[PDB]
Amino acid sequence: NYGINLPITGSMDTAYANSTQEETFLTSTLCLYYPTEAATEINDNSWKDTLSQLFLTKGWPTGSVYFKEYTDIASFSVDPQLYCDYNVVLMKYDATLQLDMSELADLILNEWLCNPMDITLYYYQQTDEANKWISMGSSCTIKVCPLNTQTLGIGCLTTDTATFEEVATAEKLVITDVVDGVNHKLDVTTATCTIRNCKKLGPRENVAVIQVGGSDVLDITADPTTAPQTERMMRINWKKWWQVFYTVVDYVNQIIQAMSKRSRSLNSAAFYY
Amino acid sequence: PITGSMDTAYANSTQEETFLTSTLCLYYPTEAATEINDNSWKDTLSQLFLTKGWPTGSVYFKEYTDIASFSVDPQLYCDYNVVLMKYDATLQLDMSELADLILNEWLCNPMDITLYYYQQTDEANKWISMGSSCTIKVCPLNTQTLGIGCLTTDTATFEEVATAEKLVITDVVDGVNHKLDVTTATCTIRNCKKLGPRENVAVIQVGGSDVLDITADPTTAPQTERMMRINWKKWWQVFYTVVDYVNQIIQAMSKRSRSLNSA
Amino acid sequence: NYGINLPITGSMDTAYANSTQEETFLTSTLCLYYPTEAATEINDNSWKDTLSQLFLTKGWPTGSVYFKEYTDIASFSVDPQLYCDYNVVLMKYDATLQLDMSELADLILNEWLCNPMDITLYYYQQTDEANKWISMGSSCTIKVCPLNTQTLGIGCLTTDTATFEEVATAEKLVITDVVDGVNHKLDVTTATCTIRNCKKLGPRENVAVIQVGGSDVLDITADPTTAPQTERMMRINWKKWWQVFYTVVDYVNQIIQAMSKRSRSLNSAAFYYR
Amino acid sequence: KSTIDAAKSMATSVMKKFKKSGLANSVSTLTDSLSDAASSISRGASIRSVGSSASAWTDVSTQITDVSSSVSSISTQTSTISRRLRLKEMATQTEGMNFDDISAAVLKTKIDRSTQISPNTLPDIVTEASEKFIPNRAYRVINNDEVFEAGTDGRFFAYRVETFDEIPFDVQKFADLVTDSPVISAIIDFKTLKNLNDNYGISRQQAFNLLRSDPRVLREFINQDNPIIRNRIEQLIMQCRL
Amino acid sequence: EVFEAGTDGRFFAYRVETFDEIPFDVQKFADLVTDSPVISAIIDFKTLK
Amino acid sequence: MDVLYSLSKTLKDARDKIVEGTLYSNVSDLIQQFNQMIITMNGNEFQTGGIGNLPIRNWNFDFGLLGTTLLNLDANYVETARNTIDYFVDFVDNVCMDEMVRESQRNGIAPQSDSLRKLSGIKFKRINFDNSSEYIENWNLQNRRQRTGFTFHKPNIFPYSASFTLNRSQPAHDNLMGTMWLNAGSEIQVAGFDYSCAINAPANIQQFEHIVQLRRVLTTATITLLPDAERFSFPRVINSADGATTWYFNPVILRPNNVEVEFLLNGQIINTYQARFGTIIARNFDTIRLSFQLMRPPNMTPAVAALFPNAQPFEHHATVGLTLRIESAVCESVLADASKTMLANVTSVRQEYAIPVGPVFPPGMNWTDLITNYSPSREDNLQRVFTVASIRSMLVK
Amino acid sequence: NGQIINTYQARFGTIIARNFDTIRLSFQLMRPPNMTPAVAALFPNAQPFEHHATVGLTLRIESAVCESVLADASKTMLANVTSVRQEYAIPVGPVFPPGMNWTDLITNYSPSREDNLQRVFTVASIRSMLVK
Amino acid sequence: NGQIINTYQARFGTIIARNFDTIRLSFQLMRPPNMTPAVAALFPNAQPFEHHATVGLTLRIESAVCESVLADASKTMLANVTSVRQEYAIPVGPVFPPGMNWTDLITNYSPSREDNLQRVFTVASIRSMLVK
Ligand SMILES: [Zn+2]
Repeated sequence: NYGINLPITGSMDTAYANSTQEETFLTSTLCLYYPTEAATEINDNSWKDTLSQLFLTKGWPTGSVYFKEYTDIASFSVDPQLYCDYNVVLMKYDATLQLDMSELADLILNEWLCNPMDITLYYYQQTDEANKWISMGSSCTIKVCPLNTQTLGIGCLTTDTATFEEVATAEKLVITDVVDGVNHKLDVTTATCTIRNCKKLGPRENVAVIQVGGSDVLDITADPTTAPQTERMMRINWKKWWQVFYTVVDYVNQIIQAMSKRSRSLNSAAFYY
Repeated sequence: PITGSMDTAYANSTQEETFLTSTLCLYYPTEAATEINDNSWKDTLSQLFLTKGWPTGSVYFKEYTDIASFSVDPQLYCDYNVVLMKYDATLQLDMSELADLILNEWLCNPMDITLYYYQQTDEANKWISMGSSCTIKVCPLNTQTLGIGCLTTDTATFEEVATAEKLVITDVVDGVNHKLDVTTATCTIRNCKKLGPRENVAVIQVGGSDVLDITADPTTAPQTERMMRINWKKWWQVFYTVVDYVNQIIQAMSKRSRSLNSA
Repeated sequence: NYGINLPITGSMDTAYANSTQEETFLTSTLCLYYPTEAATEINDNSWKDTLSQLFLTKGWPTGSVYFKEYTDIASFSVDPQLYCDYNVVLMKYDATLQLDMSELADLILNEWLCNPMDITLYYYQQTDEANKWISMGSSCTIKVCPLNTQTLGIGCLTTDTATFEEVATAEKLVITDVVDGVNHKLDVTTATCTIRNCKKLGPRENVAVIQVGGSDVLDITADPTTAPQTERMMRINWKKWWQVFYTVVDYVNQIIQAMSKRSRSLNSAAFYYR
Repeated sequence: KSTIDAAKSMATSVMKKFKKSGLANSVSTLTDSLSDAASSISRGASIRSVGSSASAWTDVSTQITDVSSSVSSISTQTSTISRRLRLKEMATQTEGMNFDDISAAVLKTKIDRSTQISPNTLPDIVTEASEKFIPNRAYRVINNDEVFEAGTDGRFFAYRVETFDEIPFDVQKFADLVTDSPVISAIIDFKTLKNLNDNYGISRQQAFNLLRSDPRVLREFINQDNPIIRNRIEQLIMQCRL
Repeated sequence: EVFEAGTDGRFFAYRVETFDEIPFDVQKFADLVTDSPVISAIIDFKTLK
Repeated sequence: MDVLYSLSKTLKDARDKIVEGTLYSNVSDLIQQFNQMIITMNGNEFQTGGIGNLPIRNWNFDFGLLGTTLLNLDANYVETARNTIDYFVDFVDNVCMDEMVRESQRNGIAPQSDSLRKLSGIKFKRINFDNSSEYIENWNLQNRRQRTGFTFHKPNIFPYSASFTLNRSQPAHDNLMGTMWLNAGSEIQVAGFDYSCAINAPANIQQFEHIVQLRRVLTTATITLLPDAERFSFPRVINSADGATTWYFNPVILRPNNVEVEFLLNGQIINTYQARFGTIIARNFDTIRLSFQLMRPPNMTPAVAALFPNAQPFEHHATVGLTLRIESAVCESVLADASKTMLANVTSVRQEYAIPVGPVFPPGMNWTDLITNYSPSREDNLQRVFTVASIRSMLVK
Repeated sequence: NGQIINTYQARFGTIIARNFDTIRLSFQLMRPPNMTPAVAALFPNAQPFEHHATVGLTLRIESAVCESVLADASKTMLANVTSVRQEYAIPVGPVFPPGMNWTDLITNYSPSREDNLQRVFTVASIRSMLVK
Repeated sequence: NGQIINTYQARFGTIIARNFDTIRLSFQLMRPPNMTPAVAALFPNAQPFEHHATVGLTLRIESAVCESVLADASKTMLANVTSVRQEYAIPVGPVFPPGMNWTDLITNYSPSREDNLQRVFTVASIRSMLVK
């Protein structure tokens, strides 16, 4: 870049450089994320291969596509380092894991900026509807204690964590939200967890969480007031896994077109500061 | 084409031609009627239907006992068909495949799985198979009539995409030939092109938090007027509502133009 | 307007804007990478602290400077998770590890773009003087087999890896280069290694590999024709480690000025990437 | 590239596709419709001859007239008389840049500027290009300074080889003068022409060429001037979209 | 105006009637060559004049 | 040239004041003028046409005078007169048209045609008379180098321009901020849009501005200024700036906040109006600057609040706009407007006779092209050509 | 009379039509070949079609000359004639439509209506020289 | 006015431009297809790029005619006017930029500045016939 300042021209030359799918077929990569159960049901040693030849049909050169195996929504949630240009992740609603799923969607579907937090030495504060605490790891257990303007507890003793308020009991991915503009002494189990202070924003012009199962709704809003429904949030009717993949292939471009590359220069988008 | 001149001359009414000239067919599950437990429920509701304006011999009551059998047999009998569906969470899709069939206008041809390996053409060419027990295994062919991840010779290498269903709308990667292996003994598989929708059914859904997908793709989600939902209490209540709002439900449908050669 | 569409017009207003170092002192972080031996020779429990107070002199607020300990060039060359805004890495001249060092420099000093490779299912090929295969891990052992336009070996049988050509025997960081425009069946020891397909892009407006000892080199060109010497490639004369650090501190700004803003990370981006 | 006896048996396959498509049969029809005209006997599934007398081209179309409803007389024949008049005739004898020669240009172009063209695809795609290139288009026949323009699908006019002019157009005068004389693949037609003649100023000399669809004189403008002309042309490219 | 691209060497410009050497133009040449009919000058200037 | 003028007012005031009946005394002053002409002409010979599809015609003169005798006028008197007029009419027509086609770079002001060049001759000047026709009136005053001026209804000062400028955009075009407009003729419509509804903007207000530079100064302008740009109040799918894709515009309209219109002349504010809608006067300006803002509503009912979330997706795009129309104005340079037929007359004569494109005017006398590059040469030629069209319309419409 | 006198291709702004009895406007809707997600979402491959693609044109004749009298936006002739007839309760006659209705008049602008209109417009103009 | 009046392709030396309000210079840098070692060494396949390939043009208008007065390299008009104003400490007025600054004047050469400049230049020329 170096350039944003100094506006573009709005003249309606009206020409539209035809296509766009013919540049993405040549230059981009497609990464498919699925759960173990998905592949196990397929039971072939060459399914990744067969689908790949089928992918040439839709226009993706041999070395282009891929296949990454998450075995659970919890593991996939923490060490997600989206590998390719375009990532389409397959999630088959599991009804008890809904929020696990919501927290994972909220992370992939969106653009995140994070800094590290030292729960040990400092007493901090969430700023706007976009400042959230995203923690993830083996077993994430977060207890909180709100401070009045004196560094004193409110319903707690900053001295004994037995008076803290538990807001997460051993999760694999957690986006914690506290009353904005209030300091809190935090007590995470840093041994198995890592908690970082993130500011939200830009969405993701990649993922395309495709949901298998139920009667699926997701609520990225930590609030109650809003409900956002984006194009990068699709849903498929479950029959068999082979069918799911056939559809994903038969409609790759349609799915890719709902995302759009150009937004992917980081390994993992846990933006570090 | 019609001339486009606008000068308002409202017909007034619409519902008074449909009361006189059309038939209404109500489809429900057995459990629905069993819970009602009366030998005259069909009759009582019929007199109640005169209120909403449907002459005695007008309304018919068809009993499907399951979503799977009904899905096979939707030889829709009347002008207007409003089908009552019960939220069974394990059967969801079965339900989806059945909705996809009634709510839409279909064109099919027969397929000979034995002699000719086929391919779907567009987002509208699907393979709708249905019967006792439908089990479909598929094998994609490269441009040589050779398998891709399979041997066109041993079906033990095929890819199973349906294990004993009563109604199945199969979708494969468009523009690829496939040797098909259906269990034609108990199943029938036909090649259908989709399209026109149905200006009749009105699938009324009982229970849940009913949102469900009816597209094969992931990109689209269509919500039509002929797709209504009612809050479950008791079955008698469901029917009372269906009667108390017959016209509203009928108005959300309205008589077909398909010049359908099957009739 | 974000769309990484560009225009700018250079009228010579000639407003030579002043300082530059007084924005970096306030807003940026400095991360010093050294080897264990470096710290061991210092033998103080408060060396990190003493140097930090000394860093206030050069203008870096207390919580500003961080001290990361790599214990070897091979491990350091691994995940490369450069933590701070400005990274200046101290490399002690080990003559047997030269290429290990070269491969590590090539990674920090430059801007890399990578994708994952599946050695199992797809035989690959590099495209230009900028498409390289960077693999790294516990023990990286890469054997290669060039394919003619038929998917057949050339001096090898795509079936028995005993006929492959070994191009790396158990390294911790490896940037492999093959004849451009030729497919190759690859045989890495994925158990302990990870191999990824990278395209070299921009350079790094951060590191500043400071080399201790020798007379020196470390060439990051894979070819024979070019030799690039950048500002982010400095050298110091070894005496004692305490002296090295004193100098690094006494000339922090000079060293920082030879780097600056890590352009690929700058907020102001978009279509270019972060 | 590539072509392991591909483009070869493929330049042959490209063939083995042609003789099995639009352009094919059609041309194979006109041919008969003549033989069968003179020779055997006119399959009289109703037949007219808007013009002096029977002659496949004019009449066989003058009659038939299948699959085009909702307007005026003339247009329908003109149209159906266009269908063969056009395409069919071209694969035979005419002057100046002939539509297709604008088409071929499109092909030999992209089929080079592409990247997705393996041998298997060479066939068909080429063929298909013919059947679906320049969906419509019209023609003209000059004779005594009278531009008769069969605006295929819709339209039709006439002109003075000098001043140009909306002069009576007649299914008749048309009939013959079409049947057996040289035609022209009107590159630029009226619309573009009249608009061109005014806000501009077409020497009698030029004009007389701009009709025969002369290469030069046309190339000039588009190459030199750049007004209108550069749309009537371009638009055509955009039309051979297939 | 006979414009004669004497390949290898030479190039002359006439006035189709009473022949006459006269300024030859890489320009006027340019186009008039590009898209018009050419002629395989059997006999050229030398022999002609 | 002025000569030419007379020739007509002569004929008009002739084909008008001369009829079966009236008293001599009402035309005495006229009759004279007339004869005077015939004389000066007779003997001379002319030539018109020769260009493009324009016929070449030669004319000679040898006519009798007029009976200055009679008291009243008898039918017979007229007919013997009308016969002589008709030759002059059919003449002038051909004269006008012939000089209404030729253009010239160097001296695009003076006469061109062999027909007129001969008229500017001294020996004909013996014919000038009654120059009250607004156009000639100004033709003279310009020769003497003085302050001219014409009158126009819905003038045509703005070359057609329909475009947009994205001040904040991104590939997905899901959170844009900028302006879109249509400048054409005497009207300007401009809208400022902010997909985020100024959620992160200072004071929750987004500033917009639209500047239009006239090619000629307009004085005495009566202008209608109204809030909202109806043209940009509906859903649109638009091409991206680079033409590579299309974006979606789904406007919801709010009142423009802090509206300020400035009519500037050479960078100086001559007139300024703050939020004044309706009829305003701009007395002398070469530039119009419209500044307006979108202010996020500080208080919102639920239905409104629902349109403007704190986070994307932004599905309802806040838009504010203005509409400005110049009903009438005066310009020192000739211009096309919504009432005068001059441009149409000149353009029509050239089109009818297949006149070739010349060195001065754009192909087809295209107004947008003409006003966009309204050079001194184009203006001098346009004025000459417009003045001739006006002389012609006194007799031939 | 069926002949193209003026033709303009995609030219917006001010254009001149020098002599015509018919206007023909031809235009197309071309599905956008490239669409951002927001746009793509409006145009699915299958019904229901909820956003209806629309293209249009606006044409206004600012000024023109006609060999026949007509009503326009500046002259008071039609209004004068219509007003005098209305004020004096003049009965509907055999030539003009009830109320001198313009649409009806111009729709069936017969020679008789035109001759009467011209006579009547010319008188209105004579009257307006003295009485307005 | 947007039209090419004169065009020259790679012609260096003396050329004539007979009437123009705009000059457009287009030129390219073409990477040498064949390079001796010394040249090849300046242009590596990868950064750092230490020798920066540059191509350029120089254009000088020796003489020309203008319908408006202008300053040039021979006439003393501008200098005379500027000098008289400076010597007599004439206050900045409403038309001319401070100090009769040429760049400012020609950048915004309004009709008023031109009419005043011409009047003022003509007077300077009348004066120089007697007083230099
Ligand atoms: Zn008006």
